[PDB]
Amino acid sequence: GVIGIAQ
Amino acid sequence: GVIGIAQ
Amino acid sequence: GVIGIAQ
Amino acid sequence: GVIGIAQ
Amino acid sequence: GVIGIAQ
Amino acid sequence: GVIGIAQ
Amino acid sequence: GVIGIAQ
Amino acid sequence: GVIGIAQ
Amino acid sequence: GVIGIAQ
Amino acid sequence: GVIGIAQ
Repeated sequence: GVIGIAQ
Repeated sequence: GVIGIAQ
Repeated sequence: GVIGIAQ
Repeated sequence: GVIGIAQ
Repeated sequence: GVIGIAQ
Repeated sequence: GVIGIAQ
Repeated sequence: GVIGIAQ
Repeated sequence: GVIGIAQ
Repeated sequence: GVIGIAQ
Repeated sequence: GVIGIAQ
């Protein structure tokens, strides 16, 4: 799977 | 699956 | 599945 | 899988 | 797998 | 605010 | 804020 | 803020 | 802030 | 801040 987080 | 979070 | 969250 | 985090 | 973190 | 998701 | 996801 | 993800 | 991920 | 990842 894929987890991506932009802050 | 895919989880993506933009802040 | 897909979860996407834009803030 | 893939985890990517941008701050 | 792949973990990448940009600060 | 608060967002919570249970699958 | 708070985001929490359980799979 | 807080982001937490359980798989 | 806090980011925590359990797989 | 704090980033923690358990695999």
